[PDB]
Amino acid sequence: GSRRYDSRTTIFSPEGRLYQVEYALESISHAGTAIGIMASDGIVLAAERKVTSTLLEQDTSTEKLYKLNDKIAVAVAGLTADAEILINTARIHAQNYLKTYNEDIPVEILVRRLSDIKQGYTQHGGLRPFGVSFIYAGYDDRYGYQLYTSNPSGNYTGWKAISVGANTSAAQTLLQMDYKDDMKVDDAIELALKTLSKTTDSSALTYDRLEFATIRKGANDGEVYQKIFKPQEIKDILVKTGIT
Amino acid sequence: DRGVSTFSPEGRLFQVEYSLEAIKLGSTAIGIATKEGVVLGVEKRATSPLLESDSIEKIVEIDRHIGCAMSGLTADARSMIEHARTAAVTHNLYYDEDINVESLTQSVCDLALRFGEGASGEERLMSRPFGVALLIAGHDADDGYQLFHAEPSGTFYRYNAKAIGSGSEGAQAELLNEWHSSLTLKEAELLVLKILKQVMEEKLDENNAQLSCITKQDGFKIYDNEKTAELIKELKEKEAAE
Amino acid sequence: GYDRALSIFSPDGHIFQVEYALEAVKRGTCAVGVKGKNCVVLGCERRSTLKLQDTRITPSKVSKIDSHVVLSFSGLNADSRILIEKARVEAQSHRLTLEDPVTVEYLTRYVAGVQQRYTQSGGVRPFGVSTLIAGFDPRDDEPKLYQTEPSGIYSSWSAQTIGRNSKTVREFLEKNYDRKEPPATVEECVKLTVRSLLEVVQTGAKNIEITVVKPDSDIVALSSEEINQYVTQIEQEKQEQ
Amino acid sequence: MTDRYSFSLTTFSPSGKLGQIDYALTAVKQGVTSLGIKATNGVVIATEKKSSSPLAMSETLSKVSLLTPDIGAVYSGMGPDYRVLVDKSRKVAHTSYKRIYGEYPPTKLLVSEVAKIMQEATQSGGVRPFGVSLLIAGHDEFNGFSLYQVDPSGSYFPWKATAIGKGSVAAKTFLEKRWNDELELEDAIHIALLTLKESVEGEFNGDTIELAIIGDENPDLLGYTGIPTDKGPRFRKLTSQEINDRLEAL
Amino acid sequence: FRNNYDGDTVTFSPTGRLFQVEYALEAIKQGSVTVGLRSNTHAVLVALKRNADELSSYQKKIIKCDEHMGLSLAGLAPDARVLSNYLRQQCNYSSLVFNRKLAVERAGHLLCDKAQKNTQSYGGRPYGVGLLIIGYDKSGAHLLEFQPSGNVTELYGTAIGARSQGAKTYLERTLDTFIKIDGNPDELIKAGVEAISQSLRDESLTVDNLSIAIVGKDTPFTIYDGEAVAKYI
Amino acid sequence: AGYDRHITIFSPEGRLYQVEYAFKATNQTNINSLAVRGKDCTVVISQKKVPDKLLDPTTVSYIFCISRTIGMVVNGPIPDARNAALRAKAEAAEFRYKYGYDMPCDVLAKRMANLSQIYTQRAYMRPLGVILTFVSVDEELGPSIYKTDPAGYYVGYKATATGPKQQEITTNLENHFKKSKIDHINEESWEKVVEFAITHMIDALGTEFSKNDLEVGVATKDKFFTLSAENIEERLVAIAEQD
Amino acid sequence: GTGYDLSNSVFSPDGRNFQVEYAVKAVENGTTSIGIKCNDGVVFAVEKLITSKLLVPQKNVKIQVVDRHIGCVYSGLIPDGRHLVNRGREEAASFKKLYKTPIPIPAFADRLGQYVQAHTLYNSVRPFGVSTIFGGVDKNGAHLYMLEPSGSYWGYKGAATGKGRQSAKAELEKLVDHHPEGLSAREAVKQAAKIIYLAHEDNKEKDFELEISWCSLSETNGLHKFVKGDLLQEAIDFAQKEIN
Amino acid sequence: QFNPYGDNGGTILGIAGEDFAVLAGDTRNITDYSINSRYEPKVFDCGDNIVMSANGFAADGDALVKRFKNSVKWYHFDHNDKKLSINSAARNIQHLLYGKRFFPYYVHTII
Amino acid sequence: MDIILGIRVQDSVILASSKAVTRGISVLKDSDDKTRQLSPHTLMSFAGEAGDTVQFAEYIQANIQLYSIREDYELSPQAVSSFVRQELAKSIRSRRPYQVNVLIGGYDKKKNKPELYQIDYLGTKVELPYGAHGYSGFYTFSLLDHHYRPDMTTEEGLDLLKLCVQELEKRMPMDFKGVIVKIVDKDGIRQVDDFQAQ
Repeated sequence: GSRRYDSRTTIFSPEGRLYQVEYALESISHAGTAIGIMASDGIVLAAERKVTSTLLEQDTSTEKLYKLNDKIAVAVAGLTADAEILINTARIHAQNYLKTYNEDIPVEILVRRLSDIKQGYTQHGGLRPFGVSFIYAGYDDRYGYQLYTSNPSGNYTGWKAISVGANTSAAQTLLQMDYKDDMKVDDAIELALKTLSKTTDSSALTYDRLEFATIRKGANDGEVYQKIFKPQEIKDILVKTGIT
Repeated sequence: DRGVSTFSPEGRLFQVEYSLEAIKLGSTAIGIATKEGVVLGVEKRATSPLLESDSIEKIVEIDRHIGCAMSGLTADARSMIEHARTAAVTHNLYYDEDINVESLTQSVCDLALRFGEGASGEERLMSRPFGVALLIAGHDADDGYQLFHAEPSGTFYRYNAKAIGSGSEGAQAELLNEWHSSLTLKEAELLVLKILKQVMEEKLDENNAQLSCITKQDGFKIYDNEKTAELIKELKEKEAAE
Repeated sequence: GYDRALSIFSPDGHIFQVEYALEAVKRGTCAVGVKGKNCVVLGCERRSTLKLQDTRITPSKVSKIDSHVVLSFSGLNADSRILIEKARVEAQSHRLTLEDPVTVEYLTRYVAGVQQRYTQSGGVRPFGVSTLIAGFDPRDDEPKLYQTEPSGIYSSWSAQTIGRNSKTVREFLEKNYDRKEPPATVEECVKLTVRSLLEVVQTGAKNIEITVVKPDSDIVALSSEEINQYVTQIEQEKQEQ
Repeated sequence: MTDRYSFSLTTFSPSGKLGQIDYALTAVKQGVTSLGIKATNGVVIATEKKSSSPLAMSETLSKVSLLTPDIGAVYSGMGPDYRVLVDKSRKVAHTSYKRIYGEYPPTKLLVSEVAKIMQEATQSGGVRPFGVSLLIAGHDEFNGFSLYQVDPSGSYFPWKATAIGKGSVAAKTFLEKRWNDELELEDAIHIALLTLKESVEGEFNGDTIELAIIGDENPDLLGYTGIPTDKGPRFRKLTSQEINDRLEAL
Repeated sequence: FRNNYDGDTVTFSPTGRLFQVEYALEAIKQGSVTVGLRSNTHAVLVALKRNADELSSYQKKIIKCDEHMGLSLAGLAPDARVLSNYLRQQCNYSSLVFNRKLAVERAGHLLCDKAQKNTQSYGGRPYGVGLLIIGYDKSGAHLLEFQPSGNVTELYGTAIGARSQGAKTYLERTLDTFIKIDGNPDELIKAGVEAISQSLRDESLTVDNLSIAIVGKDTPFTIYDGEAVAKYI
Repeated sequence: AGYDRHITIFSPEGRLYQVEYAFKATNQTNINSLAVRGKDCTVVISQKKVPDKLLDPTTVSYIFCISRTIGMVVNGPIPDARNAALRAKAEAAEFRYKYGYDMPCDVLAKRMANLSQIYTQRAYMRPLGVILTFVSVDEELGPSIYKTDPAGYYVGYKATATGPKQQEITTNLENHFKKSKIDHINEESWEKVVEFAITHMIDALGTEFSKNDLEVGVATKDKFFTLSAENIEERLVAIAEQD
Repeated sequence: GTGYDLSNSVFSPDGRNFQVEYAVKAVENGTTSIGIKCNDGVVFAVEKLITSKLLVPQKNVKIQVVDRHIGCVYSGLIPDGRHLVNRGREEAASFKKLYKTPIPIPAFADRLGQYVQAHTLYNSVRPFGVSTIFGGVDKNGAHLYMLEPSGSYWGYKGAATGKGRQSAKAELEKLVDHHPEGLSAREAVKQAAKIIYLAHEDNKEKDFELEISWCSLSETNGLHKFVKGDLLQEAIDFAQKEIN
Repeated sequence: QFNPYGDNGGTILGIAGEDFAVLAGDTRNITDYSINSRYEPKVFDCGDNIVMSANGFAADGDALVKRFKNSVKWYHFDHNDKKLSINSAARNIQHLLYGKRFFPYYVHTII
Repeated sequence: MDIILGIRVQDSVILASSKAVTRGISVLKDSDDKTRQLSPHTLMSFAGEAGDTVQFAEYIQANIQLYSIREDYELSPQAVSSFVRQELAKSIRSRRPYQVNVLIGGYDKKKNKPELYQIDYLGTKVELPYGAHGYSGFYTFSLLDHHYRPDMTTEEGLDLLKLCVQELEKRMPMDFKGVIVKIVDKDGIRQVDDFQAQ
């Protein structure tokens, strides 16, 4: 029969761990690092592009920062193709919610749903899990600025600052070292770049190897604005923060 | 790997035999059938003093004339009890009468072999056999008082007395000598209480053991602790009497 | 389509996948529940593998199933959500059809059935979760505390604990809980719960969360201070000797 | 009967690798070299027509395929896998876009569709990943010209120029030396021919090389006149003769 | 060897054997003995009911399928229930749709076919029970032997189960004798009990241990147990 | 791990052993066949071998009339060959019904190649151990030869050969065309093209043939047909009066 | 490596399907059965081993009819044989229902052929454990066929399978050479009775029962019928005579 | 349009005595103004000492009786040949009839 | 039909609903409460087809209570009305549509303002200062158009409703057996047990 070739992607190890989830996380640990930092006046998302070339078209590229909503965005660490599958369904759940209640979806509701999808691939169906970890940065009128994280297991948690991908142990220690509750978006932007700068497995930290985004509530307006920095914009903020 | 409905070289179904092993590890359950009714007793076997012993339900009512005791992976018996209760009530709705104890048993046993990953015979959607055995006891106009042993093998035997669970081999040997066609309900009660006391790791009392019976007149009843405590006291006295 | 039997019997009569599901529970953060004479308290511990979390938004360990019943657990977090959602849905269904909220035993029996079902259904693995369900039956003042495990087995406890080092805290409760005189007060009941956790939490004011449930849907979670206060008064009970 | 392989055939190994994807990539490496170069007013994609026998009629086998009138594709790896992928890509461009909006999809979105199809063969039950890497070149009003690479995992990335297959490493290096953001289409074609020559062992002419471009609108390839807004396809496969003409200026 | 080719019924061994089927057959041998024989006017089924404890009953081994047909089982009881139930439906269908009693030979063909399906498809398992079918139809008395392999054979008499070889040799000897016991049921049964006692060893057939069934010319398939079989012990 | 050789998933080298072993099965019949294009016809030659004397020679064939205009010769076991023939016939008939015109040889070839590609990618389906050669005189393309294999690959040929001694037939044909400088047999009658076909079959295999050692299929405008023992004998005689 | 013979649709390194080959073994271990094509029909005959005196004589018929003009006999696992004929019968009824005319033997053969070939395409099924000799008379003559577990089949002048297939084939080949003009239905029957008696030597240990059937345009009107009574005994003797 | 029902006439009578009971019916079967048969039994012995008649549309009446007889047969099979009591048969017939609540057996039945 | 009225004043929303339940020739009940509380600050009144009416109301009630527990938050009145409109908009194109009309009166604790929504069985939703379903609007809208003021107090609103009910009791042919009145504001939902003569 077929049973012979079934890897059994959803079983417990004798220690009560889920093989595939653990192996997927291992996979993620080799993915370009992504960082999330929440400030009093906004959220910062920064990620390092894994592998690049002179010929790679960076202006048209996006492999780590995705807009889910006009108020929610995610930073990706893992298989990009897997990520897009989840991002697309997340974008759809947001609109279903909007059409049903005529209100933008609260950030956690959307994160929980996506995490539930992931959890499913963990308990039934016999399929491999998604090799993806997300950092969600969003804003709603119940909790304001929020930062969340979800991984292959389907578990999610909220943070003030956090990282996913490669060298999170190192990156986390650095963040825990310089983070301060009363930080400001600009402070956070700088902290993010410094952290990546020290954990990079590459020579230097140039703009062509970064993606940057911020969710702020532009004082001169009253609404929330997501900004996905452009190559030149990253290059600038990179010189300013003293990294040239 | 290997199919869940594979035959051993000796002509036995692996999953069923392994199932029987789990049942041996279960709490003891005993049943005695007499011309005055059938008694069903079980070992509560709580795992900690903080566990409220009366929340342990190993003896349940199927219908007014049928009761049953379980041994093994007890969580597995819930759907079996459910099926049984539905079967009995359904029979009454269709025939305006009580379901015969044997028919009720045969119906429960029909679920037994309904397991596998795609067995060509119908739609047996159950990944493994039940890991619990049951003693179905009751009364009906045609065959009077009856005691049945329903196993995960789908086979059910009728007994005059039967013990299942960890102390079964020992307890069964005891029932062999003690049982006779003229036992009174009271004798059966003490007799069940005595055998449970012998095979139980703990000192039998009205909290870690439970009795019940079913009689044509009052149907199935679970003895409350006080009633059992007295019977226990009465047993100790007759024993110390010689 | 996928219906492989993942939970089957082994030669010695064990279902390893259910067995390993328990190992996942032993790995989860500790949870405890003790019933007083007029209330039930639920305490859980907070991991520290990583600290820099946003406590406001990070999912708490105790969840309300209905306004009079709560559920805590030890094990896979992702798994618990599935059971929590099903329990909540069932709670509303029961109210809609019976015109009465669920009893604690009913809600427990439901969650337990879902767990049992996942142990003998093709294509699915058992839940790596054990739960503590507490509350008060509608129009009743008698406290209720039940526990469920991966196999689907359940029962009520005067007090119980699950998760890592629950062996330790259970002992504490076994030699510190008198059924003769249960914590006659919300305060002394909350104290006994924090005491039992301190046996394993190792100084963790922010690593210990309590939730008090009283009759008639009176449920509330304590704040760091309120708890920190209990801790403080307890360390003195020791030093004062 | 009935496909009973409802479980993944690609799974994570203790190291975090997805074996089947790696192996698929290995198959791509053994494939004949193919490349793409983006110019300021066009894009070129080319590959070698590795005739498997002199009796075979190489024309009856196009490695360079038109997906939409402004998008074309080429590949490296398993030709059969590519062939079905082209059938599916041509279809999704319709079912998921033209039938909805009445216009052809922009290059990035069709690439996204193709990529999804490939990602699914990496996780769906009972299948193996596609053993190919594609290079899609196209043009759309709001994005201009573009060039993308899609790998067996379903991941894709935009390029200014790149190569895949057998001698990709060498070819990429050679492209980095000659590429600049001011190349005209003819320059790119020329550069393409030079890069491809290093990868070809035997004969190098318009009968052994296959090349297509995404450039200006060919109103002559439309088939009808009468609608001002319809100017013709931008995709055009070069003829054997057109290739040879340019090989003399090599 | 064997171990690599007996994991399921969809696998042939290098010599062309089907072990799962063979293992199923082994369940029959382990089953209690039962005998079947016929004259030209009747067909009889004699089966030794086995008991678990001395406090247990002696499991029924004979099931009536219709007024003119019935069988005896040896092996997995549940499988016998499934198969006899199927036979009951087929007999029923024949009556309701064609107002025709099902031919014993037709029943045999149906059973063979139902069992065969459970030996060529993945996921299923062969039936682990043997059956002896007796009946009286438009061509007289009939006795059939059903094996899980799907092989069904018509005989004058036979036996299946443990030590069945005893009764079988006896009947293969007594043949010319019993085949002529027409018009006399008691004799046919007695001959049946004599063939079965040829497979005893452990004990001797008692009252709550013997089970007999008969069918024929003017006798609807009926089952005798206990007191009713006393006059044959 | 070692199962990457039982079902169709990649091996660490990026190979599909089942497809490879399927190619191996194509030679099981130890038969060789070749096809050539005439000026306005397409001929296919295939060895015929009837070992058992108890066989009815008339029922032993590896050539099939797929449609009124398409012929197919199979190199591989007969059961897989007949499976392929039935599918191709159904496909050809359906195409006509849905699109209003006869399915072209190359299109049917692509269709069968795609089906093959599927067995290559889905685990529950095994590849067919056969190589299919399709021929016809397409209304748009003229004489056509298109062949498909267990890999889902397919292409058009000027001429082609398949079987154990495929290489020898191929080089022989290659040589003839390097010489003629044209991509077909410049003969007006199919009878002469059949003769050419058989002549080179003989040269390449270095063997003589009787009328019952060959099997021939011919495709002309609006019709594909197989030759009889006698039609063939008449062919063998003609070639004899030249050597 | 190895293990190519554990799953049904797997190609071994030399391009074989071992499970089909093992099925063949089940066939060679079976009773011998044959078929002889005559000038206007076909004859079928088979060996029926008498396990004991208990088997009612003449009762356990093995030859089967499909529709009203086709005869089928097989060697191997009998139940697999019946299964294949049941399909054949549905296949025949379906053909007649749509086309009105009873199914031509060649057409019928491919129907059985495709079905058996189908059982060598998946590992969820097992190949057929029988070789089948069948045939009959139709619009243009009589046809004899033999189908192997691989789905392979061809038209035959004479055919045999089972334990004594060699003896039979030997005997059959003799008849072919000594009768280029064609045997008659009457003659083929006797000849058949003999070939079976002869071929019975490879199993001379057990006693047996002969079974014959035929379909002749002149002797049965093109309908399949069993050889019974006088005509049967006559052939039995013709055999018993030439066995000495 | 096709009418799935018809009327075969007939009349039936059931009277219960202290220790006996009778079920009578004429034997005439009709269609409109024609007689289909002067003798077509309409009251049947269904075994277990139960007689039944389903009068009205004969096709429906036959189907019902036939279904109930088959019901008695299986009652025996499924409950160790227990005798089906008249009250149990009644409840059983109720379910047979209500099963076609939305496409009724057009008959008046008496046992 | 029954009487279903709604009025949104300065700091609350009031819903008046007839108490009669008539079936054919007889008035079976004269104390029927045609309302369901969806959440502490959201009330829904309803009228329409005999069984659909309550089944629908309770179904919505169940869904909103489930949302409240899951999110431990109370959906805004606008969100709840959108959920209800979509349920009815699906229903109208289903096999057997819910023939129920509703008024949703809720106090938005975030905006600190009362809100009244009128939605018919087709899924037609509109937000109004006051509304009704059935013939009720025909007799009462001219009165509301006249006396209505955005700054009215709950007390003034009750007086305006009383006037409407009196017009309904004078000109309407059916005896709807008075109305039950409920107020929804920042403190929840309460019933005016005294309207039988206010």
